[PDB]
Amino acid sequence: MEPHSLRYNLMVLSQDESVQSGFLAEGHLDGQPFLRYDRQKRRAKPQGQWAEDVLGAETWDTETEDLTENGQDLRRTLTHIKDQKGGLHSLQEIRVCEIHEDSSTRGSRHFYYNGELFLSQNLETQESTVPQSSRAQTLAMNVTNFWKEKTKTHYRAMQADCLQKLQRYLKSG
Amino acid sequence: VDLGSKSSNSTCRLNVTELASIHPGETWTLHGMCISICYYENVTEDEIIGVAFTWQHNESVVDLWLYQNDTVIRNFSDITTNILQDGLKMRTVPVTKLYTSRMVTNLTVGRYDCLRCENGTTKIIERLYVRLGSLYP
Ligand SMILES: *[C@@H]1O[C@H](CO)[C@@H](O)[C@H](O)[C@H]1NC(C)=O
Ligand SMILES: *[C@@H]1O[C@H](CO)[C@@H](O)[C@H](O)[C@H]1NC(C)=O
Ligand SMILES: *[C@@H]1O[C@H](CO)[C@@H](O)[C@H](O)[C@H]1NC(C)=O
Ligand SMILES: *[C@@H]1O[C@H](CO)[C@@H](O)[C@H](O)[C@H]1NC(C)=O
Ligand SMILES: *[C@@H]1O[C@H](CO)[C@@H](O)[C@H](O)[C@H]1NC(C)=O
Ligand SMILES: *[C@@H]1O[C@H](CO)[C@@H](O)[C@H](O)[C@H]1NC(C)=O
Repeated sequence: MEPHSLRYNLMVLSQDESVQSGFLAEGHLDGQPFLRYDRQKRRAKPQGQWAEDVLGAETWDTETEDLTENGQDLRRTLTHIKDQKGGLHSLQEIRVCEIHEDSSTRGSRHFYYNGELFLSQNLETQESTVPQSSRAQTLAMNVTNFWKEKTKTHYRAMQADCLQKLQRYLKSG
Repeated sequence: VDLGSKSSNSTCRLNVTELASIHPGETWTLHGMCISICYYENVTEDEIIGVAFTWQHNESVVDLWLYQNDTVIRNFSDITTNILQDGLKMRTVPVTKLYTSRMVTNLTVGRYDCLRCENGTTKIIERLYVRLGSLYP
């Protein structure tokens, strides 16, 4: 049996040295969309009949707060990536947690700059992985240095948040 | 042991025997998972907050961890099952969260009470019961 999973996909944008206000976000539960984010209203909302009618409405209050915290963090991170080239630039974070059939858990996050993977972190072990490329290494050094200036607690708390939500959403269905 | 804030004149002496009868702000049960995430607004620098753990199998057996000025000042007496036992402050809102995540075993099942002192009395802002069970539905 395939693992249950909760996946968040957030993206922030910058142009001409300015990180745009707000962020884009979506969430999938066991591979299906369940969450969308209204960038104008600044509200997480249900996506699909199941999320609309089965999940408690408190879901969207919690997700709104959590996405706001995550999205503003991502805006800050983009601000500190060195890139003086013109054009629209993007930073995307994919965050996932899983519960497997043996009841064990997994969790990770992955960062993409202009569509290119440059950093993955295992939220359970704290191990980081950077692709073997000069560009990705530069980006990852950029980001990880900014973060350096409760590291373990920070990463484990992200995993705890995710797992708690996954368990709650699975129960509702 | 004392909880609360000296600067706010809101200190309370913890009596674990009284916790069972306190009405919690929110209360729920997890089967096969022990993740408690308690939400504290406007925590002051000197405020002591924390989490009490009462073992399912003996209501008299109670452990405690405590947090003050963004640091753990007391660990659970047994930390071997701990995955996370620490606080963090949010950036977008003035909230401190206390995280307690542990492996679920015959020794960690029970009641986790997130504590705060208000007007010199012990409050329970959230209570989580933890039971054995399959995480995978
Ligand atoms: C703790 O609480 C119980 C129940 O109210 C009470 O009987 C006992 O005296 C208290 N212990 C102390 C040290 O105050
Ligand atoms: C925390 O303090 C701020 C500033 O004094 C206040 O606006 C807010 O209402 C307080 N939060 C709560 C929930 O008490
Ligand atoms: C809280 O911690 C900081 C160090 O991070 C220290 O400077 C400050 O004095 C502490 N506050 C109290 C009341 O202990
Ligand atoms: C429960 O714990 C108390 C306090 O340690 C102890 O006195 C008592 O014997 C225990 N009872 C059982 C049945 O384990
Ligand atoms: C709590 O446990 C951790 C890990 O063993 C240790 O580093 C820390 O000093 C402990 N804190 C206290 C106040 O006992
Ligand atoms: C308690 O759980 C442990 C695994 O954490 C197991 O090895 C042990 O046999 C259990 N003991 C009892 C009496 O349930």
